[PDB]
Amino acid sequence: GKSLIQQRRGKGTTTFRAPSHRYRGAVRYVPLNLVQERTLRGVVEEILHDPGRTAPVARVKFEDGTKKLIIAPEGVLVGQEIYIGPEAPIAIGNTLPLAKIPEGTYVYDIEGVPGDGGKYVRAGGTYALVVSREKDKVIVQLPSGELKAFNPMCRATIGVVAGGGRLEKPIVKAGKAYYIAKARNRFWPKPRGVKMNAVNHPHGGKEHHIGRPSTVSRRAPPGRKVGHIAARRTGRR
Amino acid sequence: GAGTAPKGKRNRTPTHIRCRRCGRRAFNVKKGYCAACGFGRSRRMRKYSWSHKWRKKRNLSY
Amino acid sequence: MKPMYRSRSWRRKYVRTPGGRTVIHFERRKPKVAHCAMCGRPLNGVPRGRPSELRKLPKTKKRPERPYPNLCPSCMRKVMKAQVRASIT
RNA sequence: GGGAGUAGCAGCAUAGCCGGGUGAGAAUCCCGGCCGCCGUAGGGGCCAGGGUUCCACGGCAAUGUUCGUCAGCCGUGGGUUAGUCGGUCCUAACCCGACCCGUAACUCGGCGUCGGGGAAAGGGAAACGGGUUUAUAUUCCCGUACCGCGGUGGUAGGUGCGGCAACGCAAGCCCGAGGGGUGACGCCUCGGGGUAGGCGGACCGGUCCACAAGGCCGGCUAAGCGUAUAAGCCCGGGGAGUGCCGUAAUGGCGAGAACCGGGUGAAAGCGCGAAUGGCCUCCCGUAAGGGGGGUUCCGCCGAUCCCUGGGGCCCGUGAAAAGCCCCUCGGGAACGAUCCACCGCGACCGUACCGAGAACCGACACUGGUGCCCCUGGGUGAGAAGCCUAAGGCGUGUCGGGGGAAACCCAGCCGAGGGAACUCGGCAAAUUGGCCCCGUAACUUCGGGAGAAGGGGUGCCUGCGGGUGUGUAACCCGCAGGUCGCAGUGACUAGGGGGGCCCGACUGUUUAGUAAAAACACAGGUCCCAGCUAGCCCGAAAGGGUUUGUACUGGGGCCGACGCCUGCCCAGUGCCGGUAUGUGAAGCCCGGGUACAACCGGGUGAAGCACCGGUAAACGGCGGGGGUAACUAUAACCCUCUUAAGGUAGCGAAAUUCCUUGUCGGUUAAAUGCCGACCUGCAUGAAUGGCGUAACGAGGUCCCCACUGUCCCCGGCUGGGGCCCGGCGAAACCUCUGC
RNA sequence: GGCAGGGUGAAGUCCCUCAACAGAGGGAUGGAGGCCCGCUAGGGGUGCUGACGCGCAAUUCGCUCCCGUGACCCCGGGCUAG
RNA sequence: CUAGUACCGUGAGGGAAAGCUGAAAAGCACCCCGGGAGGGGGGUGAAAAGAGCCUGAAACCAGGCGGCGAUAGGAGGGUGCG
RNA sequence: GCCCCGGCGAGGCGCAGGCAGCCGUCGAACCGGGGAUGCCCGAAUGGGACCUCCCGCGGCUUGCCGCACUCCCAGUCGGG
Ligand SMILES: [Zn+2]
Ligand SMILES: [Zn+2]
Repeated sequence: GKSLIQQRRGKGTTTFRAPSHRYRGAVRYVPLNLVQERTLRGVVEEILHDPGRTAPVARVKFEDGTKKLIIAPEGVLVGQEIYIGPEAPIAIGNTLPLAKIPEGTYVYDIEGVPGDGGKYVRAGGTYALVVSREKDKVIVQLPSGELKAFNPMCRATIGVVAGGGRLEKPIVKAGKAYYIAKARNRFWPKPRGVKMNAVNHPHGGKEHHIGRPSTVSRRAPPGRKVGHIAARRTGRR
Repeated sequence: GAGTAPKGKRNRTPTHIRCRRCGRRAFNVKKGYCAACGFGRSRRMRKYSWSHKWRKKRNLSY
Repeated sequence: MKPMYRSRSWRRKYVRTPGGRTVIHFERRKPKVAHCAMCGRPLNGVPRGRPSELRKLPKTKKRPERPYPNLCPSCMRKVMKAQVRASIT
């Protein structure tokens, strides 16, 4: 047979690769081996649009001189001072370890293991809520609804991510979707498999119908996982 | 269509230029290697047992 | 017209000659004016030009004599006052 | 060899004639004149590509669709001159090597880092005018300039000042380190100031006309150096709201308006450069050459060229680095420039010509393609439209001659009376057409439909008035009267319209070369996996894509704007989960057997199979014979006969209906058509979506108005071929033959 | 690197008269759109089932027809290989 | 034999044709015609064998000679008599 | 095609039947042996190659030698 789009993406060609030379650099906090117990102070000097991020970024200058990018919280002002460390107050924009953050607080940009730079709750308008503290684990509610435990020495920042409500307004036109997809080299426009030929898709054929259940096993081989992969249920409710 | 008119698009840059090591016009200028001798890719010479061209150059039987 | 001059970074101009030719002259564009580091407002007393034009000027015809010539005067006064008030104790 | 001295040398730009000359020889080569073609390209400039095709002299065996004294052909000799133009520097996307890892190995696959490369239209030091050659010139010559490096000699300064301030100044040298700026940026729209170019009047010098006036030609000024305002930003004074100031527009003000003054700041203009330099012209024997003259003023339009400021849109944010200017620090010396004058040096490569209906690719001196890549005077006019025309180019989109030019064909013009009777089908042709005024249906997502439809008017001359403006400068807007014609958007330019039905929401895309569509895509709806060392994917591995990413995210399917809605079934196939009670391979254990094994019989034994359940915007499915009412009928309903369940709302002879031209009604003189209804739906039906739907369509289909040579019924004209004449000169085909 | 010329008139910003419990009516500014007309240049290929069909051409020509500020057209440098 | 050469293809790659005067150049001195290539007379040589060169077949073409040749019917031949 | 040593013994100047000339008896041509010169690219190696061409370091005096990667012996020199 012939190949699927999901199999051609793995090769790593220009048709599928992200254009990250266009973006502002990655976003990471500060390494522990240089913020051990110091509680660094910085000033916000710019707020910027980032094409690969979905959230606005801010440029912070620290005392030594080092400049860095952070993910911006709703409300942060140009000319405002932020604090990074263990003896930092509880104020929107400051980064502390989870063991020092009360219950009921709204939190973003949480590390998975301490020192990893930030992994969780990064998108526009997202927030996490601190649920429980113990001496071995801190339980947090993630935006998917799921409860997860972290090490109490993992770092998080206080507040909500900026850029929410993005999907309140319709895209309306195909051309606007063209530009939105081109910005991150997403595959657009998308084809249907039932109007492909049989050489091209497990659906496919001149009568344009799936002729077998669209639920497919978790153990099926590649080239065959299309439709509803390992579905617990299907339908309306 | 696919015939006479697209043949007009032949004033671009050439795929192959003259090769510095072997004297043939087989040096691929975007990739940086020769399609005949391997210059730019191999310290050794390209030579295959299914090919006749080196034998012809040396007046050899196949 | 050569391809290098079909490029719209050359600001073409038409000029009539002592022999009656009416030829085209090509020049490069002028860079914009210096801006303040804090506010991004334009600066005064700083001339515009390309490097060759600026190298045919002396030092004192390139910037104002007062201190911090890279700042607008308001921001300069801010800086001097803050220095003063921190030089009290 | 026959075909054959035949076809072709027409069609998209129909071009030659007269006189003179050369020469063995002239439709086809040269000079002059007349007549013509292109004229937002057939003209001008120049990439890639080609490579001597460039120039002069000499030639005509071959090439040139004819001829040839001609040539992009043949021969003989020549021709490309740079400190300032481009390449040699910087980085972009990207590529390579070493180390390292993988591979049985490699000229194979990877890889963070280190280094190296990567743009003749991106960034990026410095030159303009005129002449000279057969052929080169921002490259040679003349004139007048600039850059970098290196010297010499003086000075500013080190060790100095004017301004409340914004700021104004020659305002010290060497080496190193930081910081700021510039480089350095998208799409759309608007104002202000300038320039090239064009137009009108006066004067001079010339030229074309029975005269006549009048028409036409020329009337110039580079780089560089020096010189300042506009917007905008800013500094001082001043002290405001039943508000005042301003813009094309948005706007501004106790977080300091008006108003007085000032500072910095572009493109330009002006002066020098600079003149018997360039152009025009007037006299003499004309070889050298000779000689004398003019080179002036106002006014209008002005860009798609240059500068400068405002406003708007983004689920979209529109490069980087070298280089260059400034400031502050640290370390050194006692000197000494970013100012003035002078002096010397400035390596390598490219530089001819075409740049296309004959110098490139297509086998060709090919109506194709590459390149329309950059640029273009006057009139009418909204106009880079079409038509005429200047400059510049051509008469070589390389065979000609005869002809009141036979039939017949290609491309065009007209046609009495009828007006689609033609034909599968109004195919094709005709009709309408610009601007101003009036007036404008259903339906509608209230935005549209809509230029709906439909009606009136339009030229020339003579006079009056308006707007802006200083203007009998220039542009634009109205009125009245007289007058000619079959006709006044008089040529060119320049919509035919309306009403029903089916599909698809729309703009968009598609089978290069028989299908442009009802097929694809689309916004939007809804389902699935996944908390990241994830989910999905490439690969032999090493490693890798999504990922400079983290659930308002990434991946996987189905339907397909909008409005009203989306019924029942988990028995089957599939997916998910749960209990183990069974079964369950190797291995382990027990026993026998074998002086040891092979072997034989039992137990345990995971995933999976089985068993219990959940799931249909998962694949898919959604039952007949029977009887009955106040008489002929049909049966709400009642007996009923089985499954997981037994087709709900809707639509329905349908792009789905076999009998089929179903039946009834409307449309016609006449209807196997179209529309509307009926329902025994062979074989409709709800996200393999159902029913509707304004706007949209080179989609399919029926009707009405107008119009016409489509037809009754065919006729006459115009150019080009066909035919005769002179020249060049093939092919397909061919057993022999041929009532 | 590029796209003659013309039309329509979205938001935003207002003015006047009469009134003010509510409102009614008349004038402008401004310049949006996968808007409209358009052989501008360019791009495409609906019909005549036209010419040609040992062609000018191994897919061209002419008349007619479609798009023409955008999901548009083109150029130099690179990447994906049976 | 001036052959892995000319030549074709973006490229891997594909790939021809083409031998001989005479013992000796003794390779046609001289005249007429022709714009010329050439023709005709003359010469060298045992012989033109003349570089368009040893021999020089067939198919095909032109002229000369002979027989037939415009009332005529069969695959082009066979037998017999003129 | 330049030099030398031996041989051969008068002509020679490539395939290649020309016009002008030159070399050779002081021993050529030719044959055997041995030397010198030997542009650019190429393993290609001082550093770079979209055109077999470009761009540098030193040190000695224009003229000269050296300057790649991987490894052995070493050792702050060098020899392989
Ligand atoms: Zn090679
Ligand atoms: Zn400032």
